[PDB]
Amino acid sequence: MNVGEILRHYAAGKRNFQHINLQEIELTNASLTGADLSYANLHHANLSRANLRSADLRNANLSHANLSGANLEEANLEAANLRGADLHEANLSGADLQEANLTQANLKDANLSDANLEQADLAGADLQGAVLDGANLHGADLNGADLKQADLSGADLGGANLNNANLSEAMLTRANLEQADLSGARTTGARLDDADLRGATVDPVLWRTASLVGARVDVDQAVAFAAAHGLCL
Amino acid sequence: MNVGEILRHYAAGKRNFQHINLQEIELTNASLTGADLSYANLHHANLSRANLRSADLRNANLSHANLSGANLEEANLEAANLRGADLHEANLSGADLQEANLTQANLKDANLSDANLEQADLAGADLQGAVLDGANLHGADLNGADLKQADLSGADLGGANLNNANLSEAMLTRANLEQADLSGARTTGARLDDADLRGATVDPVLWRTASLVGARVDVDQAVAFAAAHGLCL
Repeated sequence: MNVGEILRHYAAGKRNFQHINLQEIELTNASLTGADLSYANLHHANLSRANLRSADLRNANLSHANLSGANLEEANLEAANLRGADLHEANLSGADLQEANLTQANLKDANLSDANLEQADLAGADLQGAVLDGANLHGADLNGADLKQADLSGADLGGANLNNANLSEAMLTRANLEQADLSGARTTGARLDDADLRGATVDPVLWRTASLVGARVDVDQAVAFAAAHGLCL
Repeated sequence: MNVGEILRHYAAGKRNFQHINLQEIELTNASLTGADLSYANLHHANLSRANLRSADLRNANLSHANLSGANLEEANLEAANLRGADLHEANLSGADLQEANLTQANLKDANLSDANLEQADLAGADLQGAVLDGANLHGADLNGADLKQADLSGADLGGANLNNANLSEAMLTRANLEQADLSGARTTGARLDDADLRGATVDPVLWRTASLVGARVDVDQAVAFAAAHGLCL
């Protein structure tokens, strides 16, 4: 297909686009709200600044597509392939991303407020400055992602893999870290106040770095907090 | 006896003054060293700046005596009664004070270096500025004592009673605090580095105030340290 016809079909009211092959199309600024694109081929497409609010995209191939600044509020992205896509400043508020492939996508300054990321693969993605406030990250793979100054206050990180992630200056207030793997993560300036750390695997350096006021912790973890401040046993 | 006869007997070489009643005497500056005054009644005596080095004072009644500036180096004070005495700026280094009564005495700027204070009652005394370096305070009673800026480094405080004591800015480095009771004590600016706290009864506010680098602690104490900084259990 080509750009003219897809702009023109939607304006006539066609919303069922699923399985269509739109590979590398130039769809910038296109207002696509409510379209059913699930299982489409959007590889390397330019959706930059597109309006995809409430779309059905699940299992689409968006790998390396330019979504920067697109409107994805409440869209259905479950099990999509976004690997390497450009989502910076995109609006994913409330979207469904569970089990999606986000590896190495650029999420800088995007908005994932209350989105569903359960079991997604975020490894190596750039989330710098993002707002995930209250999102569902249970069981996601955040190996080496950049979360500097990301807003996770209140999110569910239970069982996520944060090994080697960058949490510097990140807002974690009231988040759930239960059963997380924090080995290797930079916690410089991180705010863990009131978070739930119980069961997590953390490096001792976390204790000297993140503000823990009100954090919930294990006995074995509480011991290591003190030992991290010099107390001998 | 009177002042003339006790000074004159001493110059003749008589050292046996024990059980004699010298009450309220003016002995200022008098060199009495090595004298046996044990079981004397020295109540309200003026002994200020007298030279008593290696004297035998044990079981004397010195309560409310003016000992200011006296030289007690290696004197035997065992079980003496010093209640309310003025000892300020005295040198007690190496004396034997075990089981003596020092309650409500003024020890300001004294030197107790390496003295034996085991079981003594120091309650309510003003130890502001005193030097207890390496002393044996095991089992002593420091109830409500004022220890501001006193030097306790290396002392044995195991099982002593520090309840309601003022430890503000006091040096405790490497002291033995095993089983001691610090409840109610001001630990502001206190330096507890390398001390052994195991078994001690402490307030959570002790953990927030006193420098604890390297101190030895219980399993249960490490937790109570952590919780003192906000970690919830």
